[PDB]
Amino acid sequence: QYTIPGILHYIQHEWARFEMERAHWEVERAELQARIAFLQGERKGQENLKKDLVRRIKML
Amino acid sequence: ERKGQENLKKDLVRRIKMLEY
Amino acid sequence: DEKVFTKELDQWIEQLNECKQLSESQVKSLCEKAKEILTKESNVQEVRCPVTVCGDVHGQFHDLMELFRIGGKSPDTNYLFMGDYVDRGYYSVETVTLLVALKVRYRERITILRGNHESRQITQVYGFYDECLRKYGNANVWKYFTDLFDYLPLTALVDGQIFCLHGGLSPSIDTLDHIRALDRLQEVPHEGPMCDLLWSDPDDRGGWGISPRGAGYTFGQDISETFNHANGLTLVSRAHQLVMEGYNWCHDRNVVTIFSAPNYCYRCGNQAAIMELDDTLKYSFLQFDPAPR
Amino acid sequence: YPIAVLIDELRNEDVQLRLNSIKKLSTIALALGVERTRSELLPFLTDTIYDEDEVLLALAEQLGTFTTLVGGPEYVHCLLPPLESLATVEETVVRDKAVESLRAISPSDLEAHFVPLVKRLAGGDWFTSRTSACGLFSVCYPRVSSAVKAELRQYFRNLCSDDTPMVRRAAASKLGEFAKVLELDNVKSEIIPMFSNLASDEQDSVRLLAVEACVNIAQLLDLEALVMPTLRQAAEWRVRYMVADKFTELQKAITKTDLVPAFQNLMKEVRAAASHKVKEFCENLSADCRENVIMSQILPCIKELVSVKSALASVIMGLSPILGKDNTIEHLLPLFLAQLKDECPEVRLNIISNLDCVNEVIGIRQLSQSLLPAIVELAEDAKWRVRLAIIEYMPLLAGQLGVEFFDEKLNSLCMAWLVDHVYAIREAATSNLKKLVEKFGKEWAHATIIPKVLAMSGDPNYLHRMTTLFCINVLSEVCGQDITTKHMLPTVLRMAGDPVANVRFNVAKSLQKIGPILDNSTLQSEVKPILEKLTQDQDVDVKYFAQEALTVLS
Ligand SMILES: [Mn+2]
Repeated sequence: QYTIPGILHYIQHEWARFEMERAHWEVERAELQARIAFLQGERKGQENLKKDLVRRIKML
Repeated sequence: ERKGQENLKKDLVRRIKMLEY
Repeated sequence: DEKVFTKELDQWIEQLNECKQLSESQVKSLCEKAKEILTKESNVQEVRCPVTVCGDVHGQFHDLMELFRIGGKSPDTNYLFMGDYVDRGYYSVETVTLLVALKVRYRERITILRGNHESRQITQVYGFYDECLRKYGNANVWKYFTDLFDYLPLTALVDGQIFCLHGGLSPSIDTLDHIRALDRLQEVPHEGPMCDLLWSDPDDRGGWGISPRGAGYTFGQDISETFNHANGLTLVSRAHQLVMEGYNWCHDRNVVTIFSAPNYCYRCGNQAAIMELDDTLKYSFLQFDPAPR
Repeated sequence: YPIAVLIDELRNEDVQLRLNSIKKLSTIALALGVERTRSELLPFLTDTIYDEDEVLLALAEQLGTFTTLVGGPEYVHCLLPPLESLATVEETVVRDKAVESLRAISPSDLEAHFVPLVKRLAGGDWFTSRTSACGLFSVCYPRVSSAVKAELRQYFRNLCSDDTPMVRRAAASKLGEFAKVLELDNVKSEIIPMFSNLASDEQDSVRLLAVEACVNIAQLLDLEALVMPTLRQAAEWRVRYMVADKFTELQKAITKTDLVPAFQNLMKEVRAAASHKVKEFCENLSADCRENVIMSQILPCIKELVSVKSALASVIMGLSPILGKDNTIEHLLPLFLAQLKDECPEVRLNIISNLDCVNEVIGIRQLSQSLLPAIVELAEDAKWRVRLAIIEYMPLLAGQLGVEFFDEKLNSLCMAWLVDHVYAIREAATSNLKKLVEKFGKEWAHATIIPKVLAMSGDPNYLHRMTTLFCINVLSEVCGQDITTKHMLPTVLRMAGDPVANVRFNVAKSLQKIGPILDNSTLQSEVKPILEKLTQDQDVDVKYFAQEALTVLS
């Protein structure tokens, strides 16, 4: 049932939702960026590791 | 990718330990 | 935020040019953008001087590629497609995806009109539903594309004197003001002015008639003549029914029918045709045959 | 212990780790001792072998190099059981790799005894596995100087008919290979049995195997003439096509006059493969046949073929071009050209293609005026596919036949293409225009073409203006910035004011394109003003394209 009080409560709650939601988005976004950074670093480390392992295999 | 790398590394070091035996 | 999705769209179009469809999420975002673009278009759209009108396509995507090869690439040549994109053809999804992708990318260089086969009922019957399911294992696509079909402009008006529309014209319609005064944001009703624009077709019997198709009417010559004169149009162009020659001149150069799907009815084995409106609004037709498989 | 960890790694769930274990059997071989290797891994690789078929094949491949780490010949017996269990697999290629490893590893007396054992194993298999183990035992006994000569002959004779259509086809197709390692007397008896089996070939695949055996006989095996007569009798549609398959090999060898007659006869669906083989037969004839014996059969085949098929005709013409000078070849070429004038487009395609060999024969510059009419009418037909193919061929023959020869007339054809409706035709025209200018130099270019297109730059149909724009775009690459900035640039800058937005943003495209060709000072003086002016337009596309040109060069 439409009415001005309801509309105002609606806009207030909805703007609050949009703001807190963008905040959660940004925190999760930075989290995922750092996470894939760490996991790519782990993949690169495992790559250098496999290179060292095949080197030692040829050495032994 | 991490799981595959860890698995192949475990298998390699297992074969190396078998060589140790 | 702007050139990025432009590049994304260009990549999409390039991928589509190789019969390689899109992911249903891509189709979803695409249909959203196309809705946003189409919502700013009257029921009777205006197109500037030089264009290339093409009619019934019916999912024959490889023949659409052949068409593009005949009449020029997408941004170079201005196109105008008069409906009936998706059914009675295997690559319906690819066809409609390509046309919508173009319309979204070059919103000024191409215009697509609604057609008889853009309503949920006719697609669900004639096959677009089946290809949506086969190629996607869902109906989410067939939902998006239908909720998009519910926005396509009904008619186009080239240089204010060429009237282009799938199907034909209706008795509940007397002037382009009337069409422009409709509500095209709904599914095609079973009877109305909409169910006749996209379903009627010329004929020999003068005045109105009963359409053997079951919807819309069969406007004789006098109807078209008085309509043209009362609206200042020089020619009404349409594309709804097979014409083995590729394009027919019905009602003494008042109405043109331009089928643009070759080898559609295999017992007939038609050749498709398109119309070119040059810089001086002089029409010249190009007839082509199905691509080499 | 090493066998155990092999089983565990072979018990792994992941196919990739298991495949690593497969690629790492040499690790266990170097771990154990060669004596311990033979004594332990061989029983293991014999009994405990159960994995994916691809992994089974990988095991077989890793085994294919295990004739040394076991201990050499004195232990080849110890390697035979496993391969036996790997020669009886249901998959063909697995037992094929098994036979390969057997022939690789095969003191060969133990290998011969185990080869008789593998023949006994083949006696159990009523399919192509019998023929596989038979071909294996053949080389395994041959490693011992074919001690199983009678055994090999009996195995081939049993494979000739053992209620195994698979193994029967294998024998009737590759007796020349299976009985190759067998003794010379055994090989001859198996050759007689193979002739008998090819006569016994009843089915269609049986007919193909019989044709293959007959070709192998006519290649390796009056006896030659008798076998050739039997093969020709077997060759005169399905069986006829399977025999025409090897008819070319029959003619690819007085010893072939009957074969050439049969080729010209069967081709006059079996005719399709017949003419396919007759292409190579005509090549081999024109390369080897004697002119006296040539003339008659050549004229007969020419009269027959001139009556896919056109492709074989063109191939035979290009081959017979090996003749020094034949007026009959000139007549055939004239007839084929008049045909390509009014026939399927593939006729003209193949004709203009083999025009290279035609000019190599005598010099097509003589016959130029003969082919020119066809050319022009091929450039002005209805189906735009044909005109497109003609355009594609145009630059080859043009640069092949000098400037003035084409500049008289064919320049009009290039223009007529540039003004055409079908867009693909205009595109091909511009591309081949670039090819022509590349081959004929900027002097001829600026003297002949550039004025014509720049004249085309003005006309009603905006397509027929963007086509000049595209011509400019593709000419700038090779015409050199001098002539560009002298002639092209003015027209581009002028067209930048065309009313149609398509023309304008194509102007922007071509400007971005030819930018790097031009001089930086010329850029900043001339095009950047035009560029920003275009960016001030209202069409969103021309705005976007002008902005692209800016950000790509300015
Ligand atoms: Mn239709």
